[PDB]
Amino acid sequence: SRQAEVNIGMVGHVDHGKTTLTKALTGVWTDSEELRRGITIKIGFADAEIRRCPNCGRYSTSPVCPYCGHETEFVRRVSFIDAPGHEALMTTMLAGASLMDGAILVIAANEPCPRPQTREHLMALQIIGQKNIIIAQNKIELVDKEKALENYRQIKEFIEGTVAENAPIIPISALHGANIDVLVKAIEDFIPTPKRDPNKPPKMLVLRSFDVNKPGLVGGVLDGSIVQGKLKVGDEIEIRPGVPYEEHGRIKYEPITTEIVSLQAGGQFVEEAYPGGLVGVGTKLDPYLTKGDLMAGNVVGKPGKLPPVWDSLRLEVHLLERVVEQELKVEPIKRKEVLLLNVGTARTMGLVTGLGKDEIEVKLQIPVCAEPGDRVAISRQIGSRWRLIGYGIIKE
Ligand SMILES: Nc1nc2c(ncn2[C@@H]2O[C@H](COP(=O)(O)OP(=O)(O)O)[C@@H](O)[C@H]2O)c(=O)[nH]1
Ligand SMILES: [Mg+2]
Ligand SMILES: [Zn+2]
Repeated sequence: SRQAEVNIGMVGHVDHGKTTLTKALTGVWTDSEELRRGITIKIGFADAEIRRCPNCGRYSTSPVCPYCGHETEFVRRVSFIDAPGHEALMTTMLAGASLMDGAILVIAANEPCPRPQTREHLMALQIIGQKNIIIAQNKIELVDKEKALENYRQIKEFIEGTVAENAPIIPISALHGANIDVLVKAIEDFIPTPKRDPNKPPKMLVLRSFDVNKPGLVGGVLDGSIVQGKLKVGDEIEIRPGVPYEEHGRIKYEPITTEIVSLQAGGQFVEEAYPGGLVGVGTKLDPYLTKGDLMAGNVVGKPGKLPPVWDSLRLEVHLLERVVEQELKVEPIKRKEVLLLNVGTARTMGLVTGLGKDEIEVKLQIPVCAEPGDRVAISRQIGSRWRLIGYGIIKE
């Protein structure tokens, strides 16, 4: 198919223009769509078709060239991940780096550099090793030539030594759509579709689950991101942790098997789906089991080829600096503390039952399906709001 091939994360300090840039690239000026956004992770996908004008040779995301008017040729479909707040974004990168193939760091030319949030976003990208970065120097029309060049130097200084050191800095105006063609061109040159092994065991992280049968039948539907291999109609799949049940007054989870009846990607039904963008998986599952996002956070794969399920985790801990109302200093993790953990699209509270050298043991409220070595975002309830304090690496 012509489904999205890569997911591009939109990062940068609040108000610098991430959302406006996303809309400028996706062509959305109306409308909501936030009804397909994640619940465990407030993540949203917005596709755009990258095309090139045979005539003037400039890139754009319209079937009609904005510069000469001619019809453009299809090059590749991509998906942009844009989230509401700083926290949700940071958590998304640390919990699911496998969801991003590259990133566009938005930096507003009229703001003093660098800002706390921008610093934390780069830190997250540094931690997950995401180096396919493009920098968008936004709101360029709001500063004179001198300010503009000076801001550029600060950015170059700012990115030196980081995973963004080799990133191009592109002066643009997201709001007025200025110099956007250069940015689209950069997406093609700096965020190439990775060479994935379509033969690795399939793995999909479930974002949302529904019962699409109108009020007043088709099986349950799972919406998510394929991070490995591929899915095909007719495929038999296993879902973990699975369906919850009660045994001796306690909750347990039963992995469940089903079959793929349909696949929606890129805005249409297909026979095979791959990594990139959101994928809708129609199954033979009883809608009663997927209704109301009951399977959000679960992992999909082929029977006998899924990561293990954990009731508790031994985590190698790496606490964050954190510079973004005072309370910057992250206090050490104490036994008995209740933390909020995000791993992949799964989310669960955890009770610290043991402490070790740069390590904690945590009993989970809800089991999670993950592989040893996977990254887990750790949040602490500060007053009355969960705050990201670091991440852990699952150990055996
Ligand atoms: N003048 C100007 N304003 C812009 C530009 N891009 C975005 N904005 C505005 O600045 C504000 C913050 O933008 P928003 O897209 O919500 O960015 P976000 O907070 O990073 O996700 C909005 O009022 C936008 O209309 C630009 O190129 N020029
Ligand atoms: Mg925004
Ligand atoms: Zn053209």
